[PDB]
Amino acid sequence: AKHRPSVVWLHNAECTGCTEAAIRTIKPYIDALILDTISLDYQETIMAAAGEAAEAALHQALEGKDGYYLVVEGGLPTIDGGQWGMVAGHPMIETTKKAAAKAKGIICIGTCSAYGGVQKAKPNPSQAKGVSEALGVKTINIPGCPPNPINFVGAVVHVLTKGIPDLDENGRPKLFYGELVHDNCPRLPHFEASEFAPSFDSEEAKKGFCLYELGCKGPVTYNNCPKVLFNQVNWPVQAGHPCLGCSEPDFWDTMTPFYEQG
Amino acid sequence: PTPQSTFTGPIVVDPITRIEGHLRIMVEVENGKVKDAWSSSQLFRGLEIILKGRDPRDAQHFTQRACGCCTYVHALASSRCVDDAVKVSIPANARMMRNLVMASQYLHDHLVHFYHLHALDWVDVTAALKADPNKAAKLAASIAPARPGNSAKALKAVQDKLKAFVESGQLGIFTNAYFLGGHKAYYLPPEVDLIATAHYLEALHMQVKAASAMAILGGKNPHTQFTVVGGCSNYQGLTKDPLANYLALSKEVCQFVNECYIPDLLAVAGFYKDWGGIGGTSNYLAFGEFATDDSSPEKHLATSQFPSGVITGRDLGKVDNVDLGAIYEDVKYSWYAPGGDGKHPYDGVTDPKYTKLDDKDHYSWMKAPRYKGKAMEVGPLARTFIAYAKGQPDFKKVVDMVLGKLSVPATALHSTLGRTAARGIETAIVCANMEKWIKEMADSGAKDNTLCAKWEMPEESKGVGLADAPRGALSHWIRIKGKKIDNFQLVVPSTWNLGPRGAQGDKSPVEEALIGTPIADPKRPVEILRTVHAFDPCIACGVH
Ligand code: SF4
Ligand code: SF4
Ligand code: FCO
Ligand code: F3S
Ligand SMILES: [Mg+2]
Ligand SMILES: [Mg+2]
Ligand code: NI
Repeated sequence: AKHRPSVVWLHNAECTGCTEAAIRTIKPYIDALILDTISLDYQETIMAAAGEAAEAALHQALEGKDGYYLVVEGGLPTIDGGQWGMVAGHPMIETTKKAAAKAKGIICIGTCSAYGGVQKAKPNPSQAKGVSEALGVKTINIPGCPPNPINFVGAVVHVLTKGIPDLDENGRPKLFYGELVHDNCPRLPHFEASEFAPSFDSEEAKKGFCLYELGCKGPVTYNNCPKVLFNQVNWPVQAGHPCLGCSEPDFWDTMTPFYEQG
Repeated sequence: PTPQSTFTGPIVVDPITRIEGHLRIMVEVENGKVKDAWSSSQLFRGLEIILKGRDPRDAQHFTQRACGCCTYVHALASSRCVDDAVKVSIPANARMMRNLVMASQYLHDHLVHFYHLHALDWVDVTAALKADPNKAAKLAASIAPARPGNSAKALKAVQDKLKAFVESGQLGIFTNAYFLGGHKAYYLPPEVDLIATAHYLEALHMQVKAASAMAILGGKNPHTQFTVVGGCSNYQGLTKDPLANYLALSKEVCQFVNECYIPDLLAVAGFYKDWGGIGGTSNYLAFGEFATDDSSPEKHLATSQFPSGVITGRDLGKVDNVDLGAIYEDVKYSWYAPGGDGKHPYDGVTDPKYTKLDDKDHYSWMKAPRYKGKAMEVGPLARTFIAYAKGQPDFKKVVDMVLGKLSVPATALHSTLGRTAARGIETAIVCANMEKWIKEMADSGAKDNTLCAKWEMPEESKGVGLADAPRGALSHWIRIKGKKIDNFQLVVPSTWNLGPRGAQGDKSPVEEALIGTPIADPKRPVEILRTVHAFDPCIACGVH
């Protein structure tokens, strides 16, 4: 029996859509990943143990002799000593700090753990922070709301096998986030010809004209969506809807109003 | 008899795993049975606060992130709510597309819940290693349609994979499972454990297909991106090839629901018949879903094919109409400022104020939604009782099949067993309707591909968006002023089910359901998990 590398996965201030995205993986599927490639040693959404049995599983993984990698989903609520986000009676910021200390590497799955995410959007009532900010350490960011499983599983496999991938200024692997959404968009020839839909009901919209006039953030958003698709079938612009910019830091405040460019 | 210890004392389970979000359950146990209970939600994010002052068009994008398990549903509720507020009636094609996406979501959500969240409370996975795969195949052949996945060869393959994994000493997600070393509350033969484990693995693959179907119409899963004020954006979703692919994937998923999910559910139910007497509540509410007329919330309530209604005191003889004016939320036992009790959601207030862990006066970040003062269970069991009571012919037929197969009266459905069974029942019925709904939209779209209506943002207005999401009655309520969000309030099905006590100190549905729970082993309180999980809790949804 060859030892599989240990992965500890934490959920903080999150919607679980990142965990859901992760299990949409098909190269490999999630069962093959966790039976053959990694040892997923703590994962609240799917683990059998609950309560103190689950907390013990976490502590056993953190003390494992072969070490472990840390995946973090969700931002960290810091108001009131971190008490607005707790697990097993401990503030999320305290547990994440402890788990991060000994980690062989830290992967932030999603815009919330990478950058703060939806709970950090103004006026940020919980004083939410991204993981790097909260902990004061570099993180490998896999953003998107949620990221493509291709990007997250690809990053995980890359870290385990090849090394830490080249990151951009926002911590994102260039393998997946190196190109603008817009540069790979099938509607680009419409953009180039100034062929824009003025509304969703318009004939231009029906003909699949560019969505820039309807707020599309593709030209300022780094992600691989048109190249790889979601669920092997679609992506938002193909479904007739502008890109929200959801892999960009603080997009909730920098990319709104979503249906305009102003 | 049902295994029961003599334990007297407190039990706390935190984290509750195999749910969405962060839940602490506290119970008091006397002589092996739960005598009192508290449902304590442990994270606040504050989407309603965040939404203030923003463009109403943006709401659906923020509210969709209330939760990624019931992805879509909040974008739908927000779109319905803004539609109501601007007084736009969406085109027929957009009603059809939105409802199909909801259907696809029910199929994905329920399948993942039963196999990946709930089944580990009932199935001892390590006992599957003791099974004779020849005997398992024989049993599978008698209890379910013939399929190659159920052959001795296929079940032996699963067992060998499982054995290699367990023998590695790295048990991963099964580490410190409540079933390790055996447990009196786990009743299944090893053969049944093996069959269920084989399907758990297959379900991991099938849910990918369910999401792909959903994405053909929704743009991507999780977090769809095809809805707009006044309808949908996805013209491609009305066309021939995409719809053929959608139908093909939906049929594969439905085949799995009918071959694996329903037969596994019934098999499990048959061994745990005692759970038909544990975990019951009394009041049920639904706003309905799958409406033929979505031009207004009134028409939604009236024309929902999974009908709307209110049941009180288990009285199936009296289904009342939903009074939207009678809904309010309390905060007396919640982490919000005193002063906020009794608010209708158009007047809703979200003023967070934490005290301390386990404060019996304030112990949850969920508000307490009440209906003329009563707590209401929402979700598949609510929908099933309401539909059955109204004589909805699909629900009548499927419910009677289940009751016949289990040899139990309908009154046994007011329980955790019933709550679990109802989730399967309605999944089979969604499946039965998929092709009709797809053909309807295929034809409507061929006719005229209008998908979005024209509309104008009013200076001042209000509106409500209703939906029955996989977990139950969901409503979003907006006040618009100066063409911006002045108030935006979510009241979510897990808020109804898993919220704390209301202003009169009256337990929520989960807190009531937990009373009387036997505890065979206080160190490994699987029975608490069984009932909590039967509600399919979503704490990110419930608190937002
Ligand atoms: S990044 Fe988006 S999908 Fe992931 S946890 Fe945050 S809100 Fe949910
Ligand atoms: S639809 Fe968006 S990403 Fe595509 S060409 Fe237009 S602006 Fe660029
Ligand atoms: N289903 C679902 Fe999520 C919850 N509770 C919503 O709405
Ligand atoms: S909204 Fe996000 S999922 Fe891709 S198309 Fe835009 S970066
Ligand atoms: Mg152990
Ligand atoms: Mg609310
Ligand atoms: Ni959900």
